[PDB]
Amino acid sequence: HWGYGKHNGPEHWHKDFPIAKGERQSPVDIDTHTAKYDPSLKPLSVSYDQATSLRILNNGHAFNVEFDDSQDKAVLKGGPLDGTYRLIQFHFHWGSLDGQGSEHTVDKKKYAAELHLVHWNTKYGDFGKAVQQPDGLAVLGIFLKVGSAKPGLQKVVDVLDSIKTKGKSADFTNFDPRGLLPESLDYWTYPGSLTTPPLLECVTWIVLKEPISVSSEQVLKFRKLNFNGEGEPEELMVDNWRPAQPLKNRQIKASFK
Ligand SMILES: CC(=O)Nc1nnc(S(N)(=O)=O)s1
Ligand SMILES: [Zn+2]
Repeated sequence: HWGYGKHNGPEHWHKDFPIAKGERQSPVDIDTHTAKYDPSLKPLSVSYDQATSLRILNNGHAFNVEFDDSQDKAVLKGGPLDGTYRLIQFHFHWGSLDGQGSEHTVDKKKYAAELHLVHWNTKYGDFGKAVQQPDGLAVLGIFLKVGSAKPGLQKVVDVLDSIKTKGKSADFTNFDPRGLLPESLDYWTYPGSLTTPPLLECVTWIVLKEPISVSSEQVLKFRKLNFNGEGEPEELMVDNWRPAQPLKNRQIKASFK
């Protein structure tokens, strides 16, 4: 019964998922002055030309856009990664106000939302096996700030009305995720976890330095979604973000000076 409420929120998760108090939990605050520039880090290789989106679903916590990951169609390579990682889904995290919504923070600064592009290491055969490994997933995090509209995001925004409640899904084909990327691919990277239960510590996080801009109207439509299922009391899907966790024995590395 976990969620983002006062009676089932992040502060409570540890009761069902003890790893919540683990050594490599996410998200975290990225202190730009203590981050270490690593010249050995290679540029990111994002190959989304052949991406095949299939649907969009409201899972009661966020909305996910799912892709066909039965072959190497949309993959992430390079950067701090060893091997090929396939894109399986993307989702966002957002707030009830423009001043909050992101999971990671930069020098304590919070963004309006955060986009997560989830990929799994193909050496493990399937997603379920990948999450059990320390190098099983790679999540690309992109911050969203409110300003000018993002044309490439409008297609997602327009279909939200069709998946307002938990459990609803809609066909969502031919969506090109390349339209959601910023101009630069400079990033920070650190070993972490999933930010929602089971909170497994199987993620190599890659957080882009350059945020993308979205309009107030676009983010407002995110806030119209529901955590609840149809026929149940309406609870607006807002503030579905986990606060920063202690860095502990970890070092954040930057690909840029
Ligand atoms: C099936 C799946 O993708 N689960 C995830 N759980 N948490 C994720 S996150 N918030 O770290 O990107 S992805
Ligand atoms: Zn996420």
